[PDB]
Amino acid sequence: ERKYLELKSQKNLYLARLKSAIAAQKIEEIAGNLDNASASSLFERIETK
Amino acid sequence: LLERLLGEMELELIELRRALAQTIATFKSTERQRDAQQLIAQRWYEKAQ
Ligand SMILES: Nc1ncnc2c1ncn2[C@@H]1O[C@H](COP(=O)(O)OP(=O)(O)O)[C@@H](O)[C@H]1O
Repeated sequence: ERKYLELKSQKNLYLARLKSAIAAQKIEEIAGNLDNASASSLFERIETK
Repeated sequence: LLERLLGEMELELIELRRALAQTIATFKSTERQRDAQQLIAQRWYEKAQ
């Protein structure tokens, strides 16, 4: 009983940490850096267009 | 076949125009990236100043 309670007391923290990292990664593919010029960042693709 | 060839060659000519447009676009992009790099170098020189 106590072991199960302990695991349930941490599942939420682990999920939050995973979601924050996913969103942080999803930032970069859009803008990244201003001098990125990779044609992968969505702003440079519009600029060349 | 004279008319067929003339229409096909019209298509080829507009295709060449589009290709040249893309080429000049990429040239402009490379020019901009060079300017950004020299700007960063100037910033570092000013920092050392
Ligand atoms: N610190 C940095 N400063 C400037 N540009 C960077 C930096 N790090 C990465 N880049 C940019 O990343 C680009 C390479 O991305 P790209 O090769 O298109 O991605 P992929 O490897 O998926 O094809 C380069 O054009 C470079 O300008």
